[PDB]
Parts: sequence; C-alpha cells; structure tokens
Amino acid sequence: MASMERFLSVYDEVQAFLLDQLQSKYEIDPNRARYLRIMMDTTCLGGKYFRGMTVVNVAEGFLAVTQHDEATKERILHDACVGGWMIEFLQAHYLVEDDIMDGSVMRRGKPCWYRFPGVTTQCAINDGIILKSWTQIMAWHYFADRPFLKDLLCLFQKVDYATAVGQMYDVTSMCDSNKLDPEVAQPMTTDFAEFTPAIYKRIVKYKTTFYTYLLPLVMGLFVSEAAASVEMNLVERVAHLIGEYFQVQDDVMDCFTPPEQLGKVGTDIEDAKCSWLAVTFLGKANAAQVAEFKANYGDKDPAKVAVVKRLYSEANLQADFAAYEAEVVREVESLIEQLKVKSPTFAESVAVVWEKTHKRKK
Amino acid sequence: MASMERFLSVYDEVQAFLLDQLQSKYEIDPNRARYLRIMMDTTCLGGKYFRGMTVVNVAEGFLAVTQHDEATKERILHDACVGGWMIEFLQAHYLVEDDIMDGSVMRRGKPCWYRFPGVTTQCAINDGIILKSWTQIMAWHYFADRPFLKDLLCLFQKVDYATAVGQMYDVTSMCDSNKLDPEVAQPMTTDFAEFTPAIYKRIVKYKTTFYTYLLPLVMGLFVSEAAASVEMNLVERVAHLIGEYFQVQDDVMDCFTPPEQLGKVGTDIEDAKCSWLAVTFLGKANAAQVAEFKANYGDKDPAKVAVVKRLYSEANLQADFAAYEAEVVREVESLIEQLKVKSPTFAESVAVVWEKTHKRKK
Ligand SMILES: O=P(O)(O)C(O)(C[n+]1cccc(F)c1)P(=O)(O)O
Ligand SMILES: O=P(O)(O)C(O)(C[n+]1cccc(F)c1)P(=O)(O)O
Ligand SMILES: C=C(C)CCOP(=O)(O)OP(=O)(O)O
Ligand SMILES: C=C(C)CCOP(=O)(O)OP(=O)(O)O
Ligand SMILES: [Mg+2]
Ligand SMILES: [Mg+2]
Ligand SMILES: [Mg+2]
Ligand SMILES: [Mg+2]
Ligand SMILES: [Mg+2]
Ligand SMILES: [Mg+2]
Repeated sequence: MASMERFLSVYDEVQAFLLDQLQSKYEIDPNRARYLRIMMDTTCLGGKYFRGMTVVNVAEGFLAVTQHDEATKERILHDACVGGWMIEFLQAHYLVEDDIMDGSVMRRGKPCWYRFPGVTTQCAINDGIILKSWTQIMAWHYFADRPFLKDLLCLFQKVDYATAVGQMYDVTSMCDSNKLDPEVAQPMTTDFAEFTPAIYKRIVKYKTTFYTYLLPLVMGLFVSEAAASVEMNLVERVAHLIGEYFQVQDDVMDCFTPPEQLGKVGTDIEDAKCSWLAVTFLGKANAAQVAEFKANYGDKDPAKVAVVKRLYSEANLQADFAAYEAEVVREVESLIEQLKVKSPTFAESVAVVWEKTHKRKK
Repeated sequence: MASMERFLSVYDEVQAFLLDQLQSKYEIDPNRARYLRIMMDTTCLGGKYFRGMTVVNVAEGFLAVTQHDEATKERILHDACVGGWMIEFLQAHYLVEDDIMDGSVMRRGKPCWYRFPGVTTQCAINDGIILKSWTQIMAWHYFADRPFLKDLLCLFQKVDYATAVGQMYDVTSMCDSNKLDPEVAQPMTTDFAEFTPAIYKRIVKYKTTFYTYLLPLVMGLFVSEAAASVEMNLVERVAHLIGEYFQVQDDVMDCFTPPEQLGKVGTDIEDAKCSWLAVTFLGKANAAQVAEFKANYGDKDPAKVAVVKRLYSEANLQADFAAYEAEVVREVESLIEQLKVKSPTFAESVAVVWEKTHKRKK
C-alpha cells in the first residue's frame, strides 16, 4: 500500500533524527549507534502498523471534509505520521518488556528481541526503556510549537500508565488475590475463581484497549484539532469495546493459529494466563472437564498443554466466539451509529478501524 | 532531621493520592493496591534522599532572599517536595531495573526488589515502569496550573533519556565496541583498551550526573521561578563535575566499603564494569600487574575477585583518589565562585550539595 510506504518514510526521518542527535549530542560511537538502529528496526518495524495507520486514517478523514491550504494538509499528515510512530514506539516498548515477562520465543517471525544473542535480557530491559523515551523525544522535537502539545502529552502519559497497570493485572492473573504478597513466592491458583468475564475484562481494558485503540483514535483527533467535534464518551466506549475484541482474537490465536502465520509462538497455557479461552471454557465446562483443566493448565510440559488444547476443541469454543463476536458487532455498529450524530466522518473512520480488526488473520 | 520528615510527609500525601486514584479510577483490588504500596515503599524509601532534599534546599535558599506571602512560601516548599519525589521516583525506577541488569543482591540493606520472593524478575521489570509512570502522574496532578509545567516536563524527559543512554554505555562497557552486534553474543574485552578516563567519563556523565545533580538543581530553580537568575552553563558544569565525583565514590565503595555500611553488595569486579578502580588501575599498573588483572577481572569466582581486590590495594589507589578529589575540590569551588556572580544564594546551595556529597560515608 502506498499510504503505508508514506508512513514508513517518516519512520526513516524520525530514526535519522534520533540517531543524528545521539551522535551530535550524546557522544555515541558508530557501533552503539548501529546497535540502537537495529534495535529500533527489529522492535518497531515488521508489524501490521494498525495503531499507527489508525491515526493517519482519522486525520485523513477530517482532511477530506475540512478547508486547508496545501501546506497545512501536508503538515497535518506529517503530524499524524509522527504521532502514529509515537504509538508504534510505545507499543515496541511494551512488547520488548512483555516478551521477557511472558517467556516468549518469537515475535513478528523473528526471535524476541531479548533472545537475540548479542542482546540478552539485561540489555533488552534498558532497550525497552529507550524506546518509550524516544516517544517523548520525538514529541518535543516534532510538536514543540503545536497547540495540541499539552493535550497529547497528558493523554499519552495516562494511556501509558494504564498499560503498565494492565500489565500488572495480566502478569499476576494466575495468583489468588488474597495470597499476593511481595514477601512470599506466589503459588498459582488452584481454584481459578478469578477466571471470570468481569476480571478478564478489567485486565484487557487496561493492558490493551488504551494504547491499541483509544490513543490512536484520540491522537488522530488532536493532530486534526478536531477533538471538540466528537462525543468523547463514545470514542472511549468504542475504543474499549473494539480493543477488547482485538485481545480476544489475540488470545484465540495464541492457541489455534500456526506460528508460521502468527509470527509468534503461543505461551498463554504454559504461563497460566487469564485468557478468553480459559475463561470461556471455565464458563461452560462440566465438573470433570474442570478437574482435567485444573490438572494440566499452567505447565510447560507439551503433553499437558496438548490436554488443555484438546479440552478447548472439545468444548466447542468457536460457538462461544461466534456469539461473542455477533454481540460485539451489535454494540460497535450501535456506537458507530451514535458517533454519526456529531461526527459522521470520524464514524466512518471507526467503521474502517473495525472492518480491519474484524477481518485480521494475524 | 525535621526537614526530611516534612519531605516524607509529602511522600505519604503522594502515595495516598496515587493509591486512591488506582482504586477510584483503575479498578484495583485491595491486595494489588497493597502490593504496589509495598513496592513504592521498598523502592522509593530508605535512601539518603540526596536528590529530593537537593530540590528542597535550592528552593529554601531562594525563599530566604525573596518576598512572598506566607501561602506562596508554603506552596513553593510543597512544589519543591513534589518535584523532589518525582526525582526520587525516577531514581527508584532506574534502581529497580539496574539491579536486575547488574545481578545485584542487596539494596538499602534489603534484598533487591526483584529478589523479593513474591516479586521475581518479571514483575519487577513492570514495577520499575510503574515507578517512572508515577512521576508523570504526580507531575500533571500537582503542577497542572503551574507556569513551569512545560519547562519541567521537557527537562525531566531529557534527563530520563540521558540516564537510559548512559545505562546502555555502562552495561556494554566490557565489550569491544567494534564487536558489538545484536546478532552475535558479546565476548568480554581482552584488551581493556576502552577502560580510559575519557570513556569512563562519558559513561558516568550520562548514567549519573543528569538525574543525580542537574535535575534536582534545575528543578529547585523551576519551582522557585528562578532559572533566569542563574548562568545555566555553570549549573550544567557544576552538576556534571559533582555528579562525576559522586559516581567515583560509588565505584570505590562497591569494592572497599563493607556491605553492613553500604547497604548494598558490590558487583563491579564480577560484572567487569568500567569503574574508576579498573580505569585508574590500568592507568598506572606495570605490564605484569596488567596481565594478572586481565586473567582475573569479570568473573564471579570469589578467588579471582580476591586477586583483583589485592591488585587494587597494592597499586595504592587511594593516592590517585586523593589527587582526583583535590582536583575536583579545585574545580567545584571555582564554579561556586563563578556562580556567586549572578546568584550568590544558588551558589551557597551548591556549596551545601557539595559539602554533603564530599562527606558521605554511604
Ligand atoms: O500475545 P502478545 O504477547 O503479543 C500480547 O498481546 C502483548 N501485549 C498485549 C497487551 C499489553 C502488552 F504490554 C502486551 P499479550 O498480552 O502477551 O497476549
Ligand atoms: O552502584 P549502584 O548499583 O547503586 C549504581 O550506582 C546505580 N546506578 C547508577 C547510575 C545510573 C543507574 F541507572 C544506576 P551503578 O551504576 O550500578 O554502580
Ligand atoms: C494484543 C496486543 C495488544 C499485542 C499484539 O499487538 P499486534 O498484534 O497489533 O502487534 P504487531 O502487528 O504490531 O506485531
Ligand atoms: C551512584 C548512583 C547514582 C546510584 C546510587 O544512588 P544513591 O547512593 O544516592 O542511592 P540511595 O541513597 O538513594 O540508595
Ligand atoms: Mg506477551
Ligand atoms: Mg503478555
Ligand atoms: Mg497474546
Ligand atoms: Mg547497579
Ligand atoms: Mg549499574
Ligand atoms: Mg555502583
């Protein structure tokens, strides 16, 4: 796609700015400059650019219905691309760290960054921090004189905080809350009492939906100066809903999508994650299916994983999925219709974000 | 000290604000709220509060020479305390991550946060991210209407970036630069060619001096609205110098200060760090001392560490230290004298920052 290529060309412009500044102001040597260029490419590139292109999309919609000079148009699109990369970089940050936390092997068809031989965990932790730090650097550089600066920084930060909180809910999702204590080593849950739709929903809300949908959508709004022309509560609701769905697909794919197609190797069963599979399964299983799940979940033994996977196929979960989706389709279209009242153009953009999410195969 | 107690009472006010907001806006449960309260206390408290009290100090100086209402005075001091905690929290962030990276066991007389049984590395990585994220949260809350907001955020960010860059120079300080490559596992240096005063100085400049001295000093200036009444290049120079010295002491203590007094267990020899000890030693050793250093450095074997430590004692390094210090004393006092031209009050505060650093025993 031509538009994707234009968004990538701003990546080259950002990277070259970031690296020239390391050299001219942070006394970097060529090899450390090289390491961070490979780090940026391996961690920030190779994905779908969903979040980034979302901001471009939202901006493009408002441009098509609003009077601007040619140069202003080019500036808005360039801002949209820069904000998109802020988000793509903030995601790169969370991915680097999350891949350590989850004990993952593969990401975007390559070894997880921390698994690169010349990286290791200890460098990758700090490489992760650099990625987020790059987001603020590129913000202050690119947007210093922009009227939306304060708004964008305050939002960005809030979204970032929420992701980090969400990551905490996620990584402690297999511990009984009552047992959670920094001083005592957490034994995994035996009851699974906390594998509920309500609790699963709090996890995903925080760890996913803010950075994945809210941020890109509001960001495209800021760069167009169009945030006053929308009902913000609707934008928030639609973002959390679509974002939720996106995570359900992600959870399904962990288990049932071949790594050749996913570009990652699944670990939720092994990690004992509070995933949609586990929660939907515990929501319909009989007493003996539950007991067999309990005897096998959260263990790296390939034979126990196999048992958990066989349990999922048997429990006919893609019927629960089809209902779940049918329901999400209802509420999303409903929100889209509600969005048309103040902002038909924005509503279109949400329809396009939803079409692409709904249709994704990786 | 009474002043320290007043600064801590703002910590209780910040913590209670942070935790009430987790509950009322992020749907936290009491036990996860409890975990993060212990996390904040264990990671943010128990230190010297040097960086935090520095901002209080700088503000206190300007207050003593400037006309303000009582309420304004109380607001400035409260801002100074909030900015101080931003920095203490940003340090807590770097410490949590750094302790993972360095394979450290003890910090402030307690197991390193990641070594708490109910923590582990994977939670501590994300606990670290939360700590930094808390800094921006408390900034936007406490300072939303303050004229210095943009200035403080832009500085903060720059200082944060520099720390992360510095951490990269530090953690890759035992690799030959030419060999550095994400795809190939780094073999430690055999030549030590890069253990130079110049290179050691670039490391410390970035990883230490910005967050440790520049940030607290400029921050106290911002909260007093007094940044126009100083020569900024002098503040920068004094900060990098004192900051450097501070890191030299830190490096000396790693090796020669009993963990009972340090509150940490040293790892630089084992980690093969480009420390002042190693660099000063390579700067004076004879051919056979160098060879014995090469055969023993960067290895966890207690007997090889012993050999490196014996080499340090023999090479009479506390003579090099005494010269190094005598020199730093010259240049610091020189800068202090230069600072008196525009800002005698600020110059006093720097003298007090220096006296306390110079005199520290942990
Ligand atoms: O399947 P992955 O590992 O790509 C994941 O979606 C990443 N991820 C998602 C949300 C927040 C985050 F920091 C990271 P998950 O949550 O680990 O399943
Ligand atoms: O002796 P430590 O481990 O307290 C140290 O001073 C921490 N520290 C210092 C500077 C930056 C940083 F992120 C962390 P060092 O550098 O590991 O020696
Ligand atoms: C489910 C989430 C939020 C993490 C994976 O994100 P994506 O699947 O969008 O990642 P890339 O295409 O960017 O790899
Ligand atoms: C040398 C540096 C910068 C890290 C240790 O910092 P401090 O020795 O000031 O840490 P605390 O008193 O805050 O533990
Ligand atoms: Mg993951
Ligand atoms: Mg994860
Ligand atoms: Mg997943
Ligand atoms: Mg350390
Ligand atoms: Mg260190
Ligand atoms: Mg040290």
